[PDB]
Amino acid sequence: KLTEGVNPGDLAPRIEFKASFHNQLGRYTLLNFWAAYDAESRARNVQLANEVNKFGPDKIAMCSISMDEKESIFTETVKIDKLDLSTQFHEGLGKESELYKKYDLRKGFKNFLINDEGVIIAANVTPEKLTEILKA
Ligand SMILES: [Cl-]
Repeated sequence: KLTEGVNPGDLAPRIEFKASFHNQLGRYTLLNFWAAYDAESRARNVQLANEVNKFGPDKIAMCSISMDEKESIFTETVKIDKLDLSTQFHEGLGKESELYKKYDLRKGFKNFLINDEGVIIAANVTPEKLTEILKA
């Protein structure tokens, strides 16, 4: 019935490097990929993180993964952007990581709304659409 992939209805590829997507609390995960070198992904990251702050930890968890190779670039950027450090993660291998290939990030930085069963229910959600989805 299910298949691993990056399309809605697929099982999101597991992130090893980490608290699971699956849970028994009905909690959803906003998985977001960005990098300081991609201006657009960086601005979407700030807007999404501030939207998630409108909801409780029980409803949604944000998992933002930076694909910048340098840890100092990730640290400085997250500090400048004033984002909740509990939701900001760093994949040090960047383009060379298995994650980058698994989420087809060569096609561009993307986000995924994953349900409590680890299934992608939405892709490239806007802050506005994320709120409309979480309130229904
Ligand atoms: Cl996972």
